[PDB]
Amino acid sequence: MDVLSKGSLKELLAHLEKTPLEEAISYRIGTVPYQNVLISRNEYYNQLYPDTTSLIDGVSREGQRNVNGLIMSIISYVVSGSGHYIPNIGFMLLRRSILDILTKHDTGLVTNNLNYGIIARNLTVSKMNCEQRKRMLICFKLLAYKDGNQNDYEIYLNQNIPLKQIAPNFIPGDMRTVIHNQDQLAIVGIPAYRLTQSTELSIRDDNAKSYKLGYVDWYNSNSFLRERSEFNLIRLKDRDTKYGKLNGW
Amino acid sequence: VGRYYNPFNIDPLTKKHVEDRLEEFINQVQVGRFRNASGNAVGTTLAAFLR
Amino acid sequence: FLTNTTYDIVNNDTIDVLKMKLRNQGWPFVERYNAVEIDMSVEPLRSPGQVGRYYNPFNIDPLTKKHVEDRLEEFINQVQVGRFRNASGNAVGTTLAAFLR
Amino acid sequence: ANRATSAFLDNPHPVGVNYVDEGSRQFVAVAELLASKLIDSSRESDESNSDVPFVQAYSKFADDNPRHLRVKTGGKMANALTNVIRSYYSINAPAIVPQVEIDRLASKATVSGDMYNSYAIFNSVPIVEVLSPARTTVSIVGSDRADVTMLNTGAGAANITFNFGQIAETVILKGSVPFQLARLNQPMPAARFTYKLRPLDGPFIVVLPVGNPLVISATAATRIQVPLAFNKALVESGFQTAMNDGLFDIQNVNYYSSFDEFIISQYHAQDGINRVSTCVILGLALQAYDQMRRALPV
Amino acid sequence: ANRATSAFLDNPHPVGVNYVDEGSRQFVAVAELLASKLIDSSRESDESNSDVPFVQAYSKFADDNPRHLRVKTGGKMANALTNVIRSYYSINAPAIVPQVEIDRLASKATVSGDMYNSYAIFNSVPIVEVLSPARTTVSIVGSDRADVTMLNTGAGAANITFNFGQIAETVILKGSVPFQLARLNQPMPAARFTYKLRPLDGPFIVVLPVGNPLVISATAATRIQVPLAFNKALVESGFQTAMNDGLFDIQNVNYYSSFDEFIISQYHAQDGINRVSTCVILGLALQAYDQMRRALPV
Amino acid sequence: ANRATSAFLDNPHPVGVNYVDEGSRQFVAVAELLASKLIDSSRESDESNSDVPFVQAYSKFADDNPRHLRVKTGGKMANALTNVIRSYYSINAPAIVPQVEIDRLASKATVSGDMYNSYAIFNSVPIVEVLSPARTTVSIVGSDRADVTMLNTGAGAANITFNFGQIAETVILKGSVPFQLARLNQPMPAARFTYKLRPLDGPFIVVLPVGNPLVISATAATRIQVPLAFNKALVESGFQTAMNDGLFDIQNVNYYSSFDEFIISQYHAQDGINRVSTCVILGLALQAYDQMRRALPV
Amino acid sequence: ANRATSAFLDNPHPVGVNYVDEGSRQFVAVAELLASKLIDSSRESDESNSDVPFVQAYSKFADDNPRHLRVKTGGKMANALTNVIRSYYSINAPAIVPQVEIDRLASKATVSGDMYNSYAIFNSVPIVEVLSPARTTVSIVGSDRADVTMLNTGAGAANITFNFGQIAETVILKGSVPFQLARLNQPMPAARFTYKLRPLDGPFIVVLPVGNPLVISATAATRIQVPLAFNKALVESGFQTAMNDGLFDIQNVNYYSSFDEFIISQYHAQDGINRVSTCVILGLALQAYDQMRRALPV
Repeated sequence: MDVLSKGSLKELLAHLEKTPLEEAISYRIGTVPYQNVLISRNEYYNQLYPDTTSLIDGVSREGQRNVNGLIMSIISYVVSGSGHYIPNIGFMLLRRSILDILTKHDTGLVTNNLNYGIIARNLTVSKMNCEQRKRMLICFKLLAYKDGNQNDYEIYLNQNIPLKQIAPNFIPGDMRTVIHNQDQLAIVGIPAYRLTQSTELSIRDDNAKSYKLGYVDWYNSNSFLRERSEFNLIRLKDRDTKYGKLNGW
Repeated sequence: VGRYYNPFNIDPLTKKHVEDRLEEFINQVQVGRFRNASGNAVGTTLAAFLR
Repeated sequence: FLTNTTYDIVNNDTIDVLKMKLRNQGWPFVERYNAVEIDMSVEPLRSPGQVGRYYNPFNIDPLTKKHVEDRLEEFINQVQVGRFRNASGNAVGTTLAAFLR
Repeated sequence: ANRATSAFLDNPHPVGVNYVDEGSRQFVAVAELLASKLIDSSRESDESNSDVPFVQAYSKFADDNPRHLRVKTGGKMANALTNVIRSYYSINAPAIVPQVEIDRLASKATVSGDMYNSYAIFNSVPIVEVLSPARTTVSIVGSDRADVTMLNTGAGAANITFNFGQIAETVILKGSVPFQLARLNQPMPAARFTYKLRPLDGPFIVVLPVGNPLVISATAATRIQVPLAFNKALVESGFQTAMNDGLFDIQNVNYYSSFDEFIISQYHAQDGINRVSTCVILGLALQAYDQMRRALPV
Repeated sequence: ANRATSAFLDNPHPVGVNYVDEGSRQFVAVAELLASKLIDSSRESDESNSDVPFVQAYSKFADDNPRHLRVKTGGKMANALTNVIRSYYSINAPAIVPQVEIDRLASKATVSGDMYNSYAIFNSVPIVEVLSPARTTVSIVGSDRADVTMLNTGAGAANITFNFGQIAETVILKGSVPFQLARLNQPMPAARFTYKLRPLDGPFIVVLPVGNPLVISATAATRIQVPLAFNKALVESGFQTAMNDGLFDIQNVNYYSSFDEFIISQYHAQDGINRVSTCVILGLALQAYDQMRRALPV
Repeated sequence: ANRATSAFLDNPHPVGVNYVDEGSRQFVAVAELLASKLIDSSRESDESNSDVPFVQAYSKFADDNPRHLRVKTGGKMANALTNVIRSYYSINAPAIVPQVEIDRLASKATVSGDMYNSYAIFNSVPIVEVLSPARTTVSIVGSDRADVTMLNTGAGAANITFNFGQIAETVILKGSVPFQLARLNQPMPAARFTYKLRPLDGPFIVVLPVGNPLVISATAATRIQVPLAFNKALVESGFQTAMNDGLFDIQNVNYYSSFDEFIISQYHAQDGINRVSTCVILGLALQAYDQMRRALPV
Repeated sequence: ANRATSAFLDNPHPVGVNYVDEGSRQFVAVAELLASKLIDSSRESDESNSDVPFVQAYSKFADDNPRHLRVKTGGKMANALTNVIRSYYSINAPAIVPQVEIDRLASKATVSGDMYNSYAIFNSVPIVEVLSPARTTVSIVGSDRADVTMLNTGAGAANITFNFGQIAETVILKGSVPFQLARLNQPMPAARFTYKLRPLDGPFIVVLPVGNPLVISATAATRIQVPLAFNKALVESGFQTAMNDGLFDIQNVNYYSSFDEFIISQYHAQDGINRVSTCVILGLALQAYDQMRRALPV
């Protein structure tokens, strides 16, 4: 919910710096990812409604124990709000931030063998919307810069024409590029249209609307932080600053 | 980041003086013999004042 | 007063810790004493089929006609020879012992 | 065939049927609480030079002020506890304590008097039956840990049946050499040193090869509901004191080395559900007996 | 030649590698401190004739006020304590407690997180190997006290080699009849009943005269660093409770009669020094489990 | 005829004759009380989130305010306790500690030096001798539980004589199979599983039929006067620690697995009454040593 | 077979058993601190152009204000330190200094008498034994660096066994030419220049080919607990001074070139643990002696 609310590149990377890896990993068993299932949608149909479960749903799924599953759990958390079930990763890796895993070699995780095409296909890039594809491409660029695979990232964009048009423009080592970026990455937000307490047909759409309706409740909740009215009560370390720089950028 | 010193050499975390043995030192002054081999007039006066 | 310490130091100390500090310095009056109950001769009003009770004043056992603490004489003498607030002399101890007698 | 059984499970004698009501159970709980304060009063009388903690504790327990030249015996409460303990062990032991005395002593303290708050683990292993073929020898020794020595003098391998009852929750078997064990009419696994078994699963078959003897060491855990103040160490010490003090010499009663095997033996008899309720009250009485007698010997 | 070894020393299964950091170590120690307060709250309730002491104790432990008609299970702390016990036993047991939940519970009380403040003595006797000639038979029975029975059927006296490992501090040997024991190259002394040995001294040679069998009883002591609040009486009770509750029911694991056997077996395994550190935290977790579950039986 | 005896009863070495006066016994009592407070100071430290409770108890025990760099060892009191422990074990141990130091340390706490206020029950089984006919074999194994395995090969039934001494109060015998046992010059009863005996009755005759071996398991209870503060759990732990640290490493001494075996062996010597009084003071000294060393490991 | 051993490991004479209590160890610590201040007073004297800093330190050390004509010798403290040093070296050395004098001198400075706060690394190489075949020659020379020169004349390659004891932590071997070394009952590796070994692994076998001699250079590291103030440079200087002044001239004692050889030799004796504690106090005493005698030469 909090990760889906971020609407700018600066906010997204700032959230990932303060968020540990354990938030990406889920400890609920879930179900196997790719299955043709029948779900109940009584608002629309009397018969059961066919659908296919996927990894970018908002509900936890079972994940492979390899490094591929860990990266695929991080991206699903960013684009869908929930991760997958990969237990016994370890204290050392789980305490690191999401940005450290994606960008830093000191974590101890080796990810240079990853194939962006296979990861995108397993994440069902075809079913993703524009904001979801932009968020995943941000994760790919950070991984490419960590492994020195910038050339491979560019070629993968050349093969996929729709991905090249929406590819965010920022150098993963320079903070000046992040501040200038004006891409809108928000998935949930205050809706200008009429939003009703109604169900959706597919699993992805229904789960997304739950976060959208939950965010509205979160926005008016006491947990939400109102910068306009309570800026002085925020701690100085985590207070918003114009000259905000990620470490090493 | 700004800084300033806590008055009277009191550690804010412990809410007492930096010297943890100040109680023992005052007692040692009380039994000490200063300016006179016999008696504790000077030591008692300083110990009571310092308490 | 007796051990020459401040309120901030003894703020976090428990009852058992405080009792040890005073006892090490020679102060024995660190214990509460339970009063002895005496039963009323008659049934209390508006209390049918019940037995009344009340505490004997000043913590004196009615059967022994003295204080509940049998070693009070010894404790007062111990205070008299104690050294409080001053390593030399017994000004504080004698004043408290005479007052307590 | 041949049959072997645990010695302590043989012929459990009937237990008493008096002083098992709610009021009597309150008296046992009150005695345990007040006896514990007697032992604790000694340490308090050392921290502070006064004897006030002991005088207060003894006055509540014995309804009289302690005296220097008079032996400290515990008063009416000590006599009631000793006689009540005798009644629980055997049904032939007389019940001579008046109920009006039990009710009076139960009013000294406000305690639950409830017997099923918590649980405890008892380590006696109930080897009810070991069935062996003609040309084999089986011997069972031990109660807390049971070692079963088996030797096969026959031509071929022999099958030995183990029956652990239905009461015990878990049994762990460890052998001197790896051995094979399986349930009735089930395929037999590979040989391994240790086995964890549920006694309710059924009779267990052990393959005994021809050659060197095989010794199986058995340990069992059983859960029995007990008061929250139950302490196994104090009960066991109190059990030994009562036997030495003569509280358990009644005609036609079985004798046991520990309270652990006494309660398990009664549990495996018929109507064992009802017998354990009485035995648990006896345990808390023994816990009170130990603390009181250590504070006030003889 | 023949090789005989203790049953409990065979194949120690790997232990968990999670919840061993400083933050999780505080959680186990905090849980033990708060689980203890539940037990003493029962006695304080009886003295005060009120449930206020228990309400304060349970509210701190569970983060909800006690309510009638609701089974008191201990709240989130009990669930976390149960799961970390599962992870400690086996490396394949999943770790399903989030670190943020561990940190939140550990902040409930302030405790010393050091698990090496004190030590404890463990009584399991390690007999790694007993080497015997062709014409002799050796059998080893027991873990707390190991009885080694040797019988010589050959014509001449035989030499039996005893290896007690290197971890144990002292081993005391007692025989049914006087026997001679010496080091590898030391001369044989006169026969005597008892011997005191250092396991690091080396393999020990025992002469076995022809005739009646000789039985040697072994007792060992081992020192392992433990937290100061460690109590062997409470750990053993928790070990039995956890086994009965099925907390250790996972495939490809070994089972032991006591926590004494479990910790000694892991000590003698490869990478033993870093395995006992995890087992010590498991013992303190089991100590908290025993106290909490006795106060709140489910 | 063949004679078999318990291993731990053989050759009790003389105990020391120093530090048995009223002043020295008060010092041991003072150390036990101060060491007990030291252990409980750790739990109080966690509740207070400070080292004040521990610093208070260490100052009383060691007469010095600890510094952070210094390794806490107990000071003069710890040294005095160690040397006193060595002296009690053997008559050959020197008495280093002067009486002036003992008197100074005994004034630190207000506790009596009495040693006869309470009692304790010890479970070592004193099988003094077993006399058997020629064609029979008898083996005695164990101290806390004595297992006597008897097998005869002669044609006729054999009579085996059991002598349990005069010190023990109660001995309970249990057999693998029902057996016959009667007192000397008394009619033999029917075969029974269990027997309860008083050792003062006299030697006991066991009928041993020809056939499979008969194993008798023996448990014993003995009452020894001890201080009220006596705790068998802490004394036994202190006994193993003393052996581990080498406090008992003196020439011409015997070695025992437990303090139970040590005190029972000395009680069966010719000067048993005088020896036991010294051994009881050693037990309280070992109880203080266990608490002090666990709080201050070196 | 021929056996060769290190010269300095042979026959360690017993060390003294006096002046090892807490009070005596505090006196040694006080002397070291006071002697250290005496040396630094000379540098402070030059800066101040006056004898005030030296007069202050000598007054504290010797309890007297020096006169110009008198030869400064250290007073009573210097005499006490000298006699204490002689007593530590040999059990035959008398203990002249009374305990009253030691206690008075120990109160001059406020420093703990602890000896286990820190550690030190000692470099003596403990070659306990080298076993070689008949047709080979082995010579061992050196303590800090042990050079083993081996030459065989037989037709076949010989196997030489090296035993480095159990105390040392790390031993590094380097050869003139690459050689083969492996543990007992282990495959022989390829020839290498250097080997890093753990002495607890076991005896090591060296393949010695026929031809030119092979020389192995050995270095060892051993960790011994010492006070924080321990300084190996000053201790070794004090050791030579003590030998020069004849403080170690007693009948039936061994002599060593360095304090490293002395402490390592005693550690390899049967009572090594007890002996080392005495030797560490001697080292601090020698450290004080070196500083005091350099400031006040006599």
